[PDB]
Amino acid sequence: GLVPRMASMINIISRLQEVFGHAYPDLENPPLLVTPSQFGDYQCNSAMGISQMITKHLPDNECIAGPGFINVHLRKDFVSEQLTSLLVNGVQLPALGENKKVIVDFSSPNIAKEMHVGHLRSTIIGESISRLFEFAGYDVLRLNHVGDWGTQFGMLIAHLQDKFPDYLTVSPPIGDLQVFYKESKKRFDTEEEFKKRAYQCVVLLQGKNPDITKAWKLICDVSRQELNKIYDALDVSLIERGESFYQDRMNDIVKEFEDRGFVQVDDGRKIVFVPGCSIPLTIVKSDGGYTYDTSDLAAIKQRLFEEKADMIIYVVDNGQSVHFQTIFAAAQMIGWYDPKVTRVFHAGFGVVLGEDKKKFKTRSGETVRLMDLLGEGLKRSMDKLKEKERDKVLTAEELNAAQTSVAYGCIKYADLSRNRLNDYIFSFDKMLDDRGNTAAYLLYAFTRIRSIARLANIDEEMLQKAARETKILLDHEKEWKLGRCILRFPEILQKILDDLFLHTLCDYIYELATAFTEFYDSCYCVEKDRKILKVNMWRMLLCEAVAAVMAKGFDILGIKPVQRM
Repeated sequence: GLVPRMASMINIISRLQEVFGHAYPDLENPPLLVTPSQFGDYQCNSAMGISQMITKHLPDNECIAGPGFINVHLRKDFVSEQLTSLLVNGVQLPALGENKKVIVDFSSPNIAKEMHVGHLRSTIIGESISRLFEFAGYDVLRLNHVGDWGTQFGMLIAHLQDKFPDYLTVSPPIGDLQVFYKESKKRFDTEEEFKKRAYQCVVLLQGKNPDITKAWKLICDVSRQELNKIYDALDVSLIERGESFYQDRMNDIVKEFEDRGFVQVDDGRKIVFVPGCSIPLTIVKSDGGYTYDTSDLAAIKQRLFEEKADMIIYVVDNGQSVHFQTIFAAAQMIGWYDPKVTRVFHAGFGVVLGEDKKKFKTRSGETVRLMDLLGEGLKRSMDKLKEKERDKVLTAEELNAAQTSVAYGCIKYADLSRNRLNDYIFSFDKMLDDRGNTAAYLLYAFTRIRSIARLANIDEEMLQKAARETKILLDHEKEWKLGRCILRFPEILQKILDDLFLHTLCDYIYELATAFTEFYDSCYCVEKDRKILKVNMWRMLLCEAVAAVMAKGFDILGIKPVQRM
């Protein structure tokens, strides 16, 4: 019968913002600046604000210099209890006022076209943002807006009809879709009569023609197949919803702009100018055919009205910033959404680079095939393990557990740890390094923090009992630093909800890992006879709660921490 008012953490900054919130009277909205103090534990800075436009109104709560800094020290009664509440109840954020729906649109690869590294950024940023929003209690619809209705399907469907003539009955052992697309593209660039066929195959395909459609499905089935491998590997779940899903919807989209008089004719192109935007939406071109603008219009309508989303997040490359801004402007123009009522956001991200700070390419400058890139990430992860753990760690503990946890772990972390807007240097070396701010490090770091109570005959059940019984003592400085850090988690995950900048959680997890090594350096794991005299339970419990939070952090970034390495 649980109630909103909690067995879940407390965003301390949110609290202090309430405390000073009531603090002087009669104004319009004043600053409520509460920040961590790297001094005290937090500082307040409204002393610089409201001048112009002596905290005597300071109320009482159970949690409670220079130019205008109100250095704030947290009550140690309050902080210790919490760390316990985190252990008694596990790591959990306050849930919401509601179960608002959040749609994250990401990855969105084009079928028969090669999955490229920019898609990879997207999958990575997209998976993590969803998990943040999920862990924050939102209803998260992960949609994969797959490219599956382009003109390129024409040459493909025509080619399939040829090569596997009995495709409707049995067939087809298409095998590799890229080899196929490649063969089709050439017959298309050579055979003039085939080229004519291809275009008719799209006309027939848009025309909801029976036999042709099935031939399309089959081709989409070979790539749906090929992608699942990439999505398996990267641990990403996606409700598929490609550009075909809006075929019938796109028709009522052009009518709708027409009837409210937003469409204009030029070269037979139906186009929509949206005041303020530098470019126009082209919704139907001269040759009666639809464009991205048309499907993007239909989709955002489908997400806002049918899906009834409370927030839409487009994780798309920074190059399409003007494109989606204009789609977003159109949508307000026609009254599909009030932007004060519904968040429609473009989580944009920079382009991937090589180490030469030039665009990220290959051997000759070709397309980097993700499936190879992952494969390399795994090998190097393997080759890195052969010194010398291959035998120290066992069958499955290694076969994947450390290998995949590190490969896939680093790829995601090397991206996410940087501000997504900036361009991104892809460095196997730099990311796999065992030192400093990497996953190789933090995954290993996590092992140690759990190599403590394991190497002390302290089972989980005791710790479980110990949590609700032991009072977690917090008097040394270094345990105080570590403790105030641990409880910063909610104020971190809260900010990312507002601005989607995951590089801050990464900072925190590094800031927490390091804040831990300051604690084991030193507060004594167990006291020994110069045999064992005493079991520091609170210092054992301190290693948990660090590892708890570090573990939830890992999970949001979409990193799978392993137990041994």
